[PDB]
Amino acid sequence: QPIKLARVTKVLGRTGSQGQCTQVRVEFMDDTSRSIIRNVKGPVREGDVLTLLESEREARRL
Amino acid sequence: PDIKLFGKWSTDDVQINDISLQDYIAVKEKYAKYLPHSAGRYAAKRFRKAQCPIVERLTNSMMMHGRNNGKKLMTVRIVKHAFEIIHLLTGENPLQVLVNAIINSGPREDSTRIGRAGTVRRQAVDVSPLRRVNQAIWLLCTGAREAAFRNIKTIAECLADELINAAKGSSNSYAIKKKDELERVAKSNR
Amino acid sequence: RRLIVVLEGASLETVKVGKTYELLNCDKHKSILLKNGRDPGEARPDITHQSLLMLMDSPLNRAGLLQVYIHTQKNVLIEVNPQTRIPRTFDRFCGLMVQLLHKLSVRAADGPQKLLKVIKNPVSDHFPVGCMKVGTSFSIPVVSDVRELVPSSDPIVFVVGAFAHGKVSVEYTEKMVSISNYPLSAALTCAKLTTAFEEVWGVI
Amino acid sequence: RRLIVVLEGASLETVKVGKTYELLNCDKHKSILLKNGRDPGEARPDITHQSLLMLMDSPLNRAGLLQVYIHTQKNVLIEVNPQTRIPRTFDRFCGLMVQLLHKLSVRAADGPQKLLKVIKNPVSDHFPVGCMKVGTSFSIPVVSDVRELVPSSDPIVFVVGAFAHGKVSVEYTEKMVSISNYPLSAALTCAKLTTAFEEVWGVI
Amino acid sequence: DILKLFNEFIQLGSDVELICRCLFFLLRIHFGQITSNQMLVPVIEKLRETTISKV
RNA sequence: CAUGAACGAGGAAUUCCCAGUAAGUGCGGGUCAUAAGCUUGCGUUGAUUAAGUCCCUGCCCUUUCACACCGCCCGUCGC
Ligand SMILES: Nc1ncnc2c1ncn2[C@@H]1O[C@H](CSCC[C@H](N)C(=O)O)[C@@H](O)[C@H]1O
Ligand SMILES: Nc1ncnc2c1ncn2[C@@H]1O[C@H](CSCC[C@H](N)C(=O)O)[C@@H](O)[C@H]1O
Ligand SMILES: [Mg+2]
Repeated sequence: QPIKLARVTKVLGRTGSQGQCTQVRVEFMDDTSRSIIRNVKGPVREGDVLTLLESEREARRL
Repeated sequence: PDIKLFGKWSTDDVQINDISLQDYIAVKEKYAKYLPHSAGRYAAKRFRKAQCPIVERLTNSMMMHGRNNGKKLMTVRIVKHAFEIIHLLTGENPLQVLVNAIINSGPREDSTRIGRAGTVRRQAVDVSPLRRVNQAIWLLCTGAREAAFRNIKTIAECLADELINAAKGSSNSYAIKKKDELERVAKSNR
Repeated sequence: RRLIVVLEGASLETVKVGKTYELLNCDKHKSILLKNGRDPGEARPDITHQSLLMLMDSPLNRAGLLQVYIHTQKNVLIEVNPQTRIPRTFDRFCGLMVQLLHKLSVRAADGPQKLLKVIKNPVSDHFPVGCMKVGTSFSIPVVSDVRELVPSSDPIVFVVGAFAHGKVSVEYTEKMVSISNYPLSAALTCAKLTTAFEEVWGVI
Repeated sequence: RRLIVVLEGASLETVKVGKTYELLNCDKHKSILLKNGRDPGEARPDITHQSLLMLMDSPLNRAGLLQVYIHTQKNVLIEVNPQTRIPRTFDRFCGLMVQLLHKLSVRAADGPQKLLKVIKNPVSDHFPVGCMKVGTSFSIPVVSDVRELVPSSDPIVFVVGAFAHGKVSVEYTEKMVSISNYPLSAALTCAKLTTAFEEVWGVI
Repeated sequence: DILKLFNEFIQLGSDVELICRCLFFLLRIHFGQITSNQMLVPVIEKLRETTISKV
């Protein structure tokens, strides 16, 4: 699976067990007009670029 | 005029190959300085240390453990000597080597922790670019510190070899092994 | 390549009687064990004592391919120098444990090297990174032969309990094995692991 | 077929102190051993103890293909029942042995079947017919693969010294072998010899 | 699946205000991804007639 | 002048700490209490991480008229 780059569109909040993780919404740099929800560790703000090794996983899935 | 680090290392030829880390590594024309000693206040506000030049960040991070606290001129001299050694051994711009080492040493995915008394359970998560840069600098400094300890080898030499190996991508460096193990743990429990 | 042996749940703790400090033994300290309602017959340093003799004289330890770790019941971790000469007879072994558990380290009599030392928990911090970690129990239905589990060039961790009853259950092990269709002792278990590794790795 | 293992140089005897009868230990009995100028450290009843534990608990013994005989330094021969259980602790084992040399036999606590009893000199006569005798020492320059020496369906005698120092030498052994190039304990020697006979006789 | 069910909830005529509030929020946040997919072309066609007529 | 002991980073656990802060270094005073087997001032050099949640351990409260939003916490024992 190719490595993907994503841009942070909305910072949703602090989740995880201890609040350490951050739920954000990200959109791919590809012209696919897609957007998913991801968990980030560390200080993250609007406009940041994330490297996804596997882009298929969803943070909030049954 | 042209601004060169230590009066001899240019910054125009230095380029960053990672799009994500372009906004968090301050080496370009506006952040080009003659010395990594500016007496600034970069910890005053959140996200402000991304505006600190990366050489000054390395100099700040090399003031450990304790026996080196507050001695910044010594660390500046160490960094200057390490850059000279890097240029002698490889023949390229030491700034480019430092940038490549920081790019390669940064983990891309980490693992979050849900822990009780019995066992701790484990999940994979992503890493923000600022934490990537911070952890890369920390790993490089720790590797140099542990390599120089109780050994006949100057801390500047060990730092030079750590940067050379990390920019090379070789597994001989401490930071590369730590990043690989963290990424393997994150991958194994997706 | 090295063999890492973890002795889990060792019964190593000190009690005081009269004016004297000595290791807690079931038979010797029967009276005081019934005091406080402590379960009699749990003070068994001998399983710990017997296993060490089995490991420390092994030809694998002779060639320098063994390192032994002891994790006692009271959450104390002990590292064993391969150069150490274990006290063969039980009482001087008991004196050794009391001295180590009090002074936190043991120096060699004729050498400057430290032989025994109490170190920081957990034991998983001290393993070589990425190594194989295997636990041994008779409870596993499938009997595994030791020799095909032996890595060709990598270190490996084997976990054996130092107790008569119960099951080994610790966090860092990832596959759990049975290697005989009989209940065996730890001393035999430490014996039958080390000889099979010796023939695989060319130690004869 | 059956494995026969014989223990020689066993330091087993009982000595009177005060009014009591005790198994002779260097540990417990420094002062008396220093009396009469007899050598300290020669009395090693412990070596016999653990060596039994590896022998008795071995699966082949539980498979029932194992008999053990002991020659003391006192030239006393004692049999052991396959269903005999050895005390894990040293002194409880010494609890039996003092009762041995006086009472000359041990019935089971749950029946008149004889767990222990002194047999007659020589033990060579008690050997099954058509059985070949192998003595073991480190000093033999050539190392033999143990799996080679096995008879397919025949009894075979192994003679393992229970002594501290010296070399095994008795008349009726036909040949000498070595199984390692390292100076080995009789304890693991018993474990190693039992180990190789496990596979060739198909007991797992 | 939700868009198909939301078409059912409007046409029966029950709880129009909350569903339309839910419906319009999803369309905005997924505007680009919806437009690319041609499978959704029949779905919005029924929504287009149903929603404006009922409101 | 001579000799050159333990000590190679300190277990089980436990305490404290968010910017001129942690830590290193020097120079003064003894002020109607305390302090000199010590306390208290003043300067010099000067960082890493973090700027948000209630998951654990706790604490403090609450559940009777612009436009827009929203549309009644539950039970027991007494009198
Ligand atoms: N047949 C066998 N195969 C593998 N391990 C065994 C074994 N027999 C005993 N052990 C190990 O030796 C240790 C002491 S034997 C104590 C009995 C243990 N509870 C049991 O399962 O039998 C135990 O930790 C057990 O893991
Ligand atoms: N390398 C080896 N090969 C075979 N037997 C060995 C051995 N090393 C020690 N042993 C046996 O272990 C027992 C105790 S060692 C006692 C000394 C003995 N004479 C010796 O040669 O070392 C002896 O009976 C001896 O036969
Ligand atoms: Mg809370």
